[PDB]
Amino acid sequence: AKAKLAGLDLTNSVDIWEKKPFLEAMIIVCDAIMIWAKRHAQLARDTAAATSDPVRKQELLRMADICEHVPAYPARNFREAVQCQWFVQMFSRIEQKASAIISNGRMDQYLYPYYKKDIEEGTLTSEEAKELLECMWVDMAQFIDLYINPTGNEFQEGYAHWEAVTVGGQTPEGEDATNELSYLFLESKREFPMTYPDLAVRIHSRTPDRFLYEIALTVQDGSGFPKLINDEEVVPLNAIKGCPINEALDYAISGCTETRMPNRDTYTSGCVYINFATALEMLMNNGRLHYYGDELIGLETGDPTRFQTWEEFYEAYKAQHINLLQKAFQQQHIVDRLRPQHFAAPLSSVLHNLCMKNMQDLHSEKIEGGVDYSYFEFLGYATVVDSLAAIKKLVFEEKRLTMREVLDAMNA
Amino acid sequence: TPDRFLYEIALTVQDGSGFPKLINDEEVVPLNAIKGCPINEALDYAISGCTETRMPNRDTYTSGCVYINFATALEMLMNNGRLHYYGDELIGLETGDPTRFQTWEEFYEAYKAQHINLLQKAFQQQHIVDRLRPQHFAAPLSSVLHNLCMKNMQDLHSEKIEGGVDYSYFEFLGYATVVDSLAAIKKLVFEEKRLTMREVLDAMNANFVGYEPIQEMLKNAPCYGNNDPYADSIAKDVDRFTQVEAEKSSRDRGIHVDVRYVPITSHVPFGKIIAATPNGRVAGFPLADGSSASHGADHNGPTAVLLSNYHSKNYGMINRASRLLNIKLSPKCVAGEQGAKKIMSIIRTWCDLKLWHLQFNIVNRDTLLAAQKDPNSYRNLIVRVAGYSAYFCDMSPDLQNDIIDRTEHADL
Amino acid sequence: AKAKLAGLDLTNSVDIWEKKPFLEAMIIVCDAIMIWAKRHAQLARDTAAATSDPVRKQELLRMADICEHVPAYPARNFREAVQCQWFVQMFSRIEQKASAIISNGRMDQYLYPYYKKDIEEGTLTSEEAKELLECMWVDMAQFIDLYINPTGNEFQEGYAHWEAVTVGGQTPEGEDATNELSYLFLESKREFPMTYPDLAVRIHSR
Ligand code: NA
Ligand code: NA
Repeated sequence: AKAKLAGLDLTNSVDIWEKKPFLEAMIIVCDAIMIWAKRHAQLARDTAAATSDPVRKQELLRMADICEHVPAYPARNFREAVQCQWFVQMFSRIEQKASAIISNGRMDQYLYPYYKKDIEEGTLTSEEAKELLECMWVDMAQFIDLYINPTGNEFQEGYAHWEAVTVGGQTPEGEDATNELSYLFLESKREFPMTYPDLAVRIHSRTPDRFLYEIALTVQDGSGFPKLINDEEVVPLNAIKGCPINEALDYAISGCTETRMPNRDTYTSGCVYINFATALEMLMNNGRLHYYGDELIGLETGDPTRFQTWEEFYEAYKAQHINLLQKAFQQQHIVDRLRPQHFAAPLSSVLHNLCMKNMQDLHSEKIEGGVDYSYFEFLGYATVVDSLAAIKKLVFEEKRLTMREVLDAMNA
Repeated sequence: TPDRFLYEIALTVQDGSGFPKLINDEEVVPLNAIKGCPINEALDYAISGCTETRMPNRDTYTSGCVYINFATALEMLMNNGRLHYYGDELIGLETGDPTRFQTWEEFYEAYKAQHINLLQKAFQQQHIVDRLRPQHFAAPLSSVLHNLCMKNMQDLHSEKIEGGVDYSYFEFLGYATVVDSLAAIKKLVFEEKRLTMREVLDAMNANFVGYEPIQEMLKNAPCYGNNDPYADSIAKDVDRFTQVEAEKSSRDRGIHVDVRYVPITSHVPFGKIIAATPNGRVAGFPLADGSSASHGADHNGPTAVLLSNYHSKNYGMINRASRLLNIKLSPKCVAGEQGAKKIMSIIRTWCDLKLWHLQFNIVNRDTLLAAQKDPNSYRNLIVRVAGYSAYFCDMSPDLQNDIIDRTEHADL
Repeated sequence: AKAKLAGLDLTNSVDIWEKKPFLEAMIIVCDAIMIWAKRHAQLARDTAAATSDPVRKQELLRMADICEHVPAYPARNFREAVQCQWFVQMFSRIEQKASAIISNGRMDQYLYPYYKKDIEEGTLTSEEAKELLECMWVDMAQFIDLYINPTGNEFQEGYAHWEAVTVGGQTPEGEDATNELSYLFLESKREFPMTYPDLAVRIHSR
């Protein structure tokens, strides 16, 4: 950032305003996380001084040396690499409330070089590596998502959370990426059953049988891990939509089922959730929902018993359905316009190639070179489908019931 | 692909006439879509010519593309930019006396210089072709049948037609010849030092006459098509740095410039001008064609050939098109029900590996030589040669021996 | 042109075709006009040797020195500047048939630095400058616009020609550009009445 700043032309009319403030922000946020970490080193030294148990006292002193080095300097081993990861994901929580709580990336890939070097040099064992990872999970288990907005609380009932940890998949070169760490994460999830972390596994058409077996064993364990995401669906969609194929192959699972390319993704707006069951009811009730009485919420599609053919009834459904879609898209566009006025993410930006190249915060609307993957949520899919199919067969096809009959049964 | 249909395919392969050829949607469709073709049109592709994939209302590029004899890069490295066939004419780069190279690294870099020099001239030649063809060629019938020609009111052989996708090519001939020759020198001259550069040169200059032990030793060095990384990693890097150049040409020309390994019968004349090579091939003999194993070099069964193909590719790039891949099976190995299931299984593996093309040849070596002696008794012998179906008995000796000298895999 | 050519990337897919042939053409056309001028230098020497009159012999010999230097090298004085101009306008006729026959530009502006210097240093007088310009007119008067196509003949009947010579006007900085040469051109037109050159004056509010 300092070198980019030195490279600006601060005699011209524009750089001092368009570019220099962003780079000042980046310089400051680097200082912020490095200050925060150095404060943990002194605290470890002080807690050691006050600790008699001499094994713990030496643990804390190793911790102090660790925190003096990372994340200001490159990690030198697996222990430093994990504490660096930890500082970044915890300062991310300080930065902002990324949906589902900040996700953790392809840990089996980026920690493996540290892990393999340490094992081979005998400074680390697989049991010690599992311990450190499991320490991560127990402290992540103490950070609970506090939703104050009732809508958030009811959309994430029970402290819902998905700090995805990604293992397996392919390399940026398109070969299988399984390594000893990938197996270690799965062993650990069977041996240390708990709701943390959200272990998520990438599958592709050449996932090796031995690894897929290890996955099946984990599934058999019955703890609901790992979740599975399909490269063969994800990678071509994301690449077709503009992500370079090597970065698309290098994706991380994020939140519940999402796919992030950490130096290509640029869209960050929480997206609309559509209750499409309301379109069904409003079709049955002239644009009203019984929960709201006479309030016209949707379209006045008429007395439902007036529909003579399934085609006329399905077109009316589509009218209700598309009316919600149009308002959802309008709602989301406004959200996209307002969020940059309220939200920034300097730490996420300084770690983003495109934010640094363009000298823009990640929550800017348009970042040249980025790909913007946005969403709208379809809720009630099977409910709408089965309802429509029931009316299709019984009312219009087999004429075994009237619309009137069905209405009164539902009304009751 | 449904099992019932794949079985019908296997039964056709068993019939022994060399049909059908196979093209793999799982490689073709995402590449063409990533490159710009709308997914629905890409899924609707037609096979065209030998292995190519056309979208009849989206494709717009029609220029016959350059064919590169990369065995010349190898020989010119062994001969200070000369080819023996042309005497003292300086054709490529003056990379010097090959006995001077101290390290593999130096030798390989000089190979790259020769290889890249040929690419640079091939790309230039093609761009001139692209500029000249519209002045000589039109296709009014093809245009009237083409949505984009009709929308833009431009003939198909126009250079740029808005909305089109331009898939262009350059041909890599002699892939396995180059890879095996480089592997043989790396192993035997530079790593094990079992041979000096001078000795390999003298043997080659003699067409191995009187040097049969050196020839045997070169031939037993690691070869492409055995899933041996010693050689396949060379094949992968060669394909990779070729695509690096192709990405640059694509940017400068505004079209997709993709490496392709579709030989037609070009490996015969290309082989005629190439002296003996360090893999043990004698002077004037056909080059390795497509991405198949060099003649008789594959001794680990057909799956190994597929895996060498997979591991020599660069799936985190996109500047690739077809690879022509032929494997010859002994008819005993594929006879009856069990044999058809084995054909089915090879096809499923090839699909999962995202290989572009596959062609089976099911013929016994005795049948082939018997048909050379007594043609009248084998006039019904249909085989696959250079990619096309032919009556073996109508083929020239050059091509008969091309097919005969391929490995006949027996253990399927 | 050679420098632009050396600055191309002749390893890339396109420059060797899109740009190099143009720069090769420019290199060649520069040789063309230089070769043509040099053959004049030698013609002048040979003519001088065959000429008994001592005065004309010296004239032809100075001509040969002039044609050896210009247009290959920068003009060093008014006489070289005018003969340079003459080579460019005559070689332009060889190049093509520009309508009206090639025009001559702001002669009073680009010749003035040469004219002022030679005047001041005593190598040239205004009468000699006027004689040299008038030599231009009488040889321009022998180059007749030949229209074969009847349409051109009837749209320019009578050997119509407009080889414009511009005097006066404004400088690139928007001040009046009148100088001693501007007046010299108008004097010469009065003193030496003739249908060449097509003398055209720029007028402005000042
Ligand atoms: Na953004
Ligand atoms: Na075209």
